[PDB]
Amino acid sequence: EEHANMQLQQQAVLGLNWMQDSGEYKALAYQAYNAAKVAFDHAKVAKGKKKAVVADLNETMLDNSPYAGWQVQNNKPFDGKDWTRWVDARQSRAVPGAVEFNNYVNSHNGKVFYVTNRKDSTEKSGTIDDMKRLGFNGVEESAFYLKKDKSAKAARFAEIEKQGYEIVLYVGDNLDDFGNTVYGKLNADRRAFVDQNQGKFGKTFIMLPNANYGGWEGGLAEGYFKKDTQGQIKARLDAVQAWDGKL
Amino acid sequence: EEHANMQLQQQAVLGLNWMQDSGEYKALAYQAYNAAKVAFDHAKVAKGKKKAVVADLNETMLDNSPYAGWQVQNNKPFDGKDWTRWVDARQSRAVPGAVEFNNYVNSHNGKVFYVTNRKDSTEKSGTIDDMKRLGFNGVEESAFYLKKDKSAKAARFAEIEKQGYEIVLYVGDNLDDFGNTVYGKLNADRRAFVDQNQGKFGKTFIMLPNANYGGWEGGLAEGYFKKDTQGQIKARLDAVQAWDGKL
Ligand SMILES: NC(=O)c1ccc[n+]([C@@H]2O[C@H](COP(=O)(O)O)[C@@H](O)[C@H]2O)c1
Ligand SMILES: NC(=O)c1ccc[n+]([C@@H]2O[C@H](COP(=O)(O)O)[C@@H](O)[C@H]2O)c1
Ligand SMILES: [Mg+2]
Ligand SMILES: [Mg+2]
Repeated sequence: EEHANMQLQQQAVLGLNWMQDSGEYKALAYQAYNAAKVAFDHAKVAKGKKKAVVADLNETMLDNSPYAGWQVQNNKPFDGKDWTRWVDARQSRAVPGAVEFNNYVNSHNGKVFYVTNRKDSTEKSGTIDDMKRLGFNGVEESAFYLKKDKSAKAARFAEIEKQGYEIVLYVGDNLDDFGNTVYGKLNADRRAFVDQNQGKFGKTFIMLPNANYGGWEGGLAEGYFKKDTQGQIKARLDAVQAWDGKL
Repeated sequence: EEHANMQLQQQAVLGLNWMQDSGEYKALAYQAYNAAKVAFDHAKVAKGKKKAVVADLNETMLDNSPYAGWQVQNNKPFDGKDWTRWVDARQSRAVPGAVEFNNYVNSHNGKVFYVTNRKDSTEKSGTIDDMKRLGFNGVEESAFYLKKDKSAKAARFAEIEKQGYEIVLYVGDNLDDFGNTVYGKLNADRRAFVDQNQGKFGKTFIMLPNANYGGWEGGLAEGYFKKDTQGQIKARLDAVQAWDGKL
């Protein structure tokens, strides 16, 4: 139903306005990357290891907000086929502070590896072209660990370690950018993971804000991503914690 | 129109789900307060000054998300009269990491002052009661600078300085928690302020995420807060930056 598709995407509007328009969002991005630089400079690795930083791409280093804007304007639920066209459009922007941090790491005895669920086979060329244009250094193909068979990222982190790197910090907008332990899990388990790692945030796990999509959306309900549009609307509304209006 | 009121509040849903349910939101809160502790510990003040931290309350130290949930469920645009009832309901929660940071500052030769637009005359008793219950130390009345005549906060910061304090850092979810220079201004000017202070974020200006309301909402359009519901809906939608769907 077109009506349900409209309601689902209207529910994204305020979060999108905040990400696209607010100074507050930019300030959070700068805060994250300022903290990331401090952590990188402090990091020491085991003898014989090279220093790596793992960075997510979408909503961490690359800004895809115009795709979300297109969803709102056209009442379109997320579809990977539309996403591939967006990537091919080569209109990605950079998250504030990301290019400077990336280039600083790469010029100060580290290497940033991009562990991202952009698709290796169909989305790599647009990604590399956009990153070059946006000013990122170190965007040769071997820096990239784009999605092949698995969306969970831990196996790619392990590949990087096998190449003689010690990962000193991770940057992401999704908890699944830090490992697999809450991949596919509901939000209660995801909050618990965060509580169990409270001291790492702003140190070895660097967070960027994303109020539009991610593992937290799936985390709203069992089987969320397999529900129809009406079901997803209901899942979102049922997750709302509301004051009853009484004293 | 009830239909417009419904659409306006539906636009808050995803941002609210993210703030209420996600582990990612909690991680951002911990990141902010972890960075805040580092900044506080590093801070030095002028001879003869006492160390102060200025903290915002709403969506910085206190979590009012159930009020937003009530808005969604009842199709209610923001109204200060409903807000006062919410405050009186004494159901505020604490933002993750806030109580620990607050109490650490207060036990380590600093003082947190609460500079907040909760209303001094009608909202103070619920605020103090909730903060005591939530575990905050230092919530005697003299720690509070609640709103009296002006929503802009700089004059209250100056009052604190006049009492012999040097403010070593500010914590907030709204850029207006850092001074008056973009108070009442549109988002372009607010983003410019952030760019002009890029290095301060995560150091002396500590940001918490708020994808639900604030100065950035008013910043969407000239005279936004005086528009009717239809006008606010249009302002939000007109602010959206959308991909045109082409390559
Ligand atoms: N609304 C959504 O669910 C939504 C929006 C944008 C991208 N995506 C997908 O999530 C992936 C995230 O990639 P990263 O791992 O680089 O953040 C994208 O490549 C895309 O496949 C999903
Ligand atoms: N949707 C809205 O505009 C909205 C929501 C919650 C609180 N408020 C107001 O904004 C103020 C913010 O207070 P702080 O300065 O402690 O963040 C509240 O006390 C209230 O007056 C506005
Ligand atoms: Mg991402
Ligand atoms: Mg606030």
